[PDB]
Amino acid sequence: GSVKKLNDEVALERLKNERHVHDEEVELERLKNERHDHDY
Repeated sequence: GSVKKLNDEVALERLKNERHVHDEEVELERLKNERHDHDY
């Protein structure tokens, strides 16, 4: 009611965590690209 909802803060944090993980996944892709070194 007056306090409405406070769990909304946690929800936002969870969304940020998901994005953070994705960012690392893209960066790690660089290592996989190294395979091109052996391909050439």
